[PDB]
Amino acid sequence: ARTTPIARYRNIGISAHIDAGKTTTTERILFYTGVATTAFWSGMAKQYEPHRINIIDTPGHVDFTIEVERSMRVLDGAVMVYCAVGGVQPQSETVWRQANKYKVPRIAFVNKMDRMGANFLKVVNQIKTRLGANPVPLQLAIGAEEHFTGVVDLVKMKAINWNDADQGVTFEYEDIPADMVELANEWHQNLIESAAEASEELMEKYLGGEELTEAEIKGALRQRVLNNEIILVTCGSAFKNKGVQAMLDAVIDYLPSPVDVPAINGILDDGKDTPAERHASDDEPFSALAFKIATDPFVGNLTFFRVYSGVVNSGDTVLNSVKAARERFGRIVQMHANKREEIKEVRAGDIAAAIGLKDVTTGDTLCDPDAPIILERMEFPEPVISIAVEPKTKADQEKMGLALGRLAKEDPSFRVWTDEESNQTIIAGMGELHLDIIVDRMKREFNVEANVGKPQVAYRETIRQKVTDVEGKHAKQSGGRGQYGHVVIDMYPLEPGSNPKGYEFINDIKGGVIPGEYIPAVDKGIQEQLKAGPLAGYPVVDMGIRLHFGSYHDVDSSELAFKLAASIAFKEGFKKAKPVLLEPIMKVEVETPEENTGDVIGDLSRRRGMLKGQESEVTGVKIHAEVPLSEMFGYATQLRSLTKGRASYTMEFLKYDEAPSNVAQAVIEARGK
Amino acid sequence: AKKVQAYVKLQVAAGMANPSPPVGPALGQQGVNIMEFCKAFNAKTDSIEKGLPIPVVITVYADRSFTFVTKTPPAAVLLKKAAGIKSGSGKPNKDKVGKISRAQLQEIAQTKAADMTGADIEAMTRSIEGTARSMGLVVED
Amino acid sequence: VTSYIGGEGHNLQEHSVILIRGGRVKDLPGVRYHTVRGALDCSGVKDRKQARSKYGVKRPKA
Ligand SMILES: CC(=O)O[C@H]1C[C@@]2(C)[C@@H](C[C@@H](O)[C@H]3[C@@]4(C)CC[C@@H](O)[C@@H](C)[C@@H]4CC[C@@]32C)/C1=C(\CCC=C(C)C)C(=O)O
Ligand SMILES: Nc1nc2c(ncn2[C@@H]2O[C@H](COP(=O)(O)OP(=O)(O)O)[C@@H](O)[C@H]2O)c(=O)[nH]1
Repeated sequence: ARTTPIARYRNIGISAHIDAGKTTTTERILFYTGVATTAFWSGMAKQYEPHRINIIDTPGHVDFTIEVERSMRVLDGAVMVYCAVGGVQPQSETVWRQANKYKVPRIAFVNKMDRMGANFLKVVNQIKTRLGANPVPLQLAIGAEEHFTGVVDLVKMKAINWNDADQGVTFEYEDIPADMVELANEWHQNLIESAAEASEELMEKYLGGEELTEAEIKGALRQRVLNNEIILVTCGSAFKNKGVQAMLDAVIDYLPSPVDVPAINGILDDGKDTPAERHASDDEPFSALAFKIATDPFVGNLTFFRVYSGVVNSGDTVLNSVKAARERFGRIVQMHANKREEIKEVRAGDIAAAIGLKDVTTGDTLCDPDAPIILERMEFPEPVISIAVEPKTKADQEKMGLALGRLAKEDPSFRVWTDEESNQTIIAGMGELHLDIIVDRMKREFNVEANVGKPQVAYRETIRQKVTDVEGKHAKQSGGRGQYGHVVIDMYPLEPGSNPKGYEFINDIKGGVIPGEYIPAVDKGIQEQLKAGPLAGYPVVDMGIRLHFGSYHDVDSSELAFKLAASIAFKEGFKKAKPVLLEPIMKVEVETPEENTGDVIGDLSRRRGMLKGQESEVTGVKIHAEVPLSEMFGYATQLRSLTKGRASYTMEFLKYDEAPSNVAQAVIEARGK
Repeated sequence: AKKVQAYVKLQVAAGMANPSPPVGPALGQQGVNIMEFCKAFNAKTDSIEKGLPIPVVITVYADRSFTFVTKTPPAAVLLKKAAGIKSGSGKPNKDKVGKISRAQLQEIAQTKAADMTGADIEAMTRSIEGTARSMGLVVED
Repeated sequence: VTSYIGGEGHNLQEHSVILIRGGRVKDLPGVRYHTVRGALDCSGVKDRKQARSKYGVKRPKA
């Protein structure tokens, strides 16, 4: 029974730079349609059969662009929202590159045409010049700012005027304003020329002076959008309510259905990585991608999944091929217009959520157990900022682990580990505003009382002076039998990192002054003292010890007596050897626009960052600097402030250098206190 | 050539490749390609001997094309070439680095009068006398 | 109570829902309960093909 063709499905993302107006445009959509959300659209003139629009509203911030990446990958088409005043933003370029990576056929909506400085054609030219795109206006704005009244449809060559009294639910077709007729004819010719380029037949008609029909123009522009050759540009502004309705008609006319998109690539679970495809059909084996996990207070884990092939029912044991885990599907609903119609028939093209999946993560493939496939995996970027989180109480201690676990499950770009040296819980994320939201959820949804600090710098200990002839004599001949042990050691610094063990032991015992059986106990006594340095109780590194002189007693000498002597000798020698506190240094790489370059280093200089050099790149300059871990905290948001949000840094542990005398001494004193 | 707004005289070498990292300086608050440079210098490299950094300029025209201003390995690095002792700068007056004859520069001043442009071959000799003592040299026949 | 960790190397991170079983080790006074290395936070332990039921390892590949 032919019900609603999958060719009527529009799986679309609304994507924009932070602060551009995209969910208000979506709220306008829901109002006009009748209502991840499903909506139904029949056209602003009711000229279309009912189309199913599944909308994913993607975050504007770059701290949550990981969600945008997941969405773009799982979606068919996109609506790119631009501010008429601000135009193409640095963050728009990031989202634009992500949509290019996934080849998402997309259109453009120039919103905020009611604000001061609104300029449609300026934004069209910025899409061309900054994004390297081919923008083709479908519409022209009638007026600007407070004088924005409507739009010209360049396909129909008519003005669209929306009724302000019904919030734009009704519209009239008018003749083009007399001051715009010349400009409308110019852009109409540019639109027809852009349509004619879609095929040799349409190019011949156009060059022959034959007028293209509205159906040929629409079909030709659709083909090129699907090929990602052009971007169709629409305009309009809500509040007075304009554009959205005609942008929704452009979604029907020009954006892909699930059958217009290439088959999804995957790998067979045969151990040979055999390539396979899944076509957008109900008659194919079931395959779906889990793309979002949300924690719900009432139903537990919601796993959002997009079906690409086949059909599944609410309550169907499928196979999580990625995690090799048979997962019985839970309760599955669907946002049928306003209601949440529980669907027991998730067909190809549909987006739904399952309740109570246990071993499913974002990026997992859910498939038919009799036809295993792994759909292509999501690569998750490495976290760029880390902070220490400490529980206030012991109740908060266990609760913290639980809360952070849930947050790491729903958001892969969020990492949590315990630092083995500090025993602090370290949390890491895709920016500090990202970490701020994570902390807020932890101390609200889960209400876990925690302090936010900085990852403790891994302080080390070493000497800066050879000391010779250091006597250690454990002579405890008391309490029954005596315990005699006597060693003489030299202590000397090693070059930093010259020994992968951080420690050298030289046995230079001559004359059997110490029996060879006790020499391992002396070394073990030193190695235990290396774990807790005599200066501040940090591990001692980059040190050599030569045992060359010693003495035993035939009855009273013990293995651990010589280990006690070794510790005495070590503690006395270490204090004489001018002990110092060490530091880690981090190799930092910053990518920035050439005009923002200066600011980056100004701050890095205050952060004790020894700028090694620079590699002027295409974006601008790739500056390299040696910056202490202590000064590499809170840099994500600071960089975002200096560079207006167009810079990305990386950092790696470089080497164990010497902390500046001031820094080292200050910490030594604080630790002693 | 063009205005001094697309002016950085640079290029210590050609085989070290990229003139953007430390090796090649500048490339800051200016904006231009980097591999689009040494290819015209690749038809130009094999006349210059290495160890002799030649000053050329990234002169960018108004239509995105840029080539260089061929000069000549100059005063400074030829006294690290024709004498045989490198930079060592700072000590003209402390200890003896090297004395250079009168005619040892005049034979390469004809090469250096295509590098230095005040007037003449003889007239540029007393500025080969310049940076030599800043490198630390002394000069007498 | 104080529990005991079986196997020879765990997968622990100090906040981990682990399961408890009876049994006194006779060697640590005050440790009276074993853990299960096959249940809920301790997977099939490393490098073992015999008595797989204890320490929870599944049967090997072939
Ligand atoms: C608008 C949109 O679609 O994004 C929204 C949606 C958003 C990403 C929200 C920030 C944050 O709560 C998000 C988390 C991680 C919060 C914790 C979990 O419940 C996740 C399952 C959830 C996903 C979506 C959500 C609810 C957004 C914002 C807020 C807008 C303000 C800024 C900083 C510009 C965002 O963009 O950062
Ligand atoms: N006047 C006017 N205001 C708008 C328009 N679109 C959005 N806004 C306002 O701008 C704010 C941002 O909208 P939102 O959709 O949250 O932006 P997003 O962050 O891009 O999703 C909202 O509070 C809206 O009231 C518009 O077309 N006209």
